[PDB]
Amino acid sequence: ACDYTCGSNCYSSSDVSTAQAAGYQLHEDGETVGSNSYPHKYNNYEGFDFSVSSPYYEWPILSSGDVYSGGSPGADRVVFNENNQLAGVITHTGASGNNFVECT
Ligand SMILES: Nc1nc2c(ncn2[C@@H]2O[C@H](CO)[C@@H](O)[C@@H]2OP(=O)(O)O)c(=O)[nH]1
Ligand code: NA
Ligand code: NA
Repeated sequence: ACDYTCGSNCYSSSDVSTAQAAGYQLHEDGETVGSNSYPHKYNNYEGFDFSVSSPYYEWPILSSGDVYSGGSPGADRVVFNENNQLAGVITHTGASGNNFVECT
């Protein structure tokens, strides 16, 4: 039962909660991991209608169930704000160029 579906990936919100929590922790600390330095600001160039207030930050969500720990970010991301609220779940899967679509 998919709370969020990114392409073929099935995410529950515990799955989300867990990804989120780690990214949020590193955001707060002023540190990043990976060659892409996650977490980092998500601009919302795509213009998604998130309810949550900005600034937004993106952190990879792993199809593997595993919390991102520095390798490939994959195509999926968790977006959260400074108050640590979940903004949405987006993915490169299904989007053209280097844009993102929302996970459903
Ligand atoms: N598609 C997309 N990429 C973003 C967004 N915010 C930040 N980024 C991207 O994240 C990377 C690290 O900041 C950059 O390649 C890229 O931004 P740029 O196009 O602005 O350079 C956004 O809202 N959408
Ligand atoms: Na730093
Ligand atoms: Na392409």
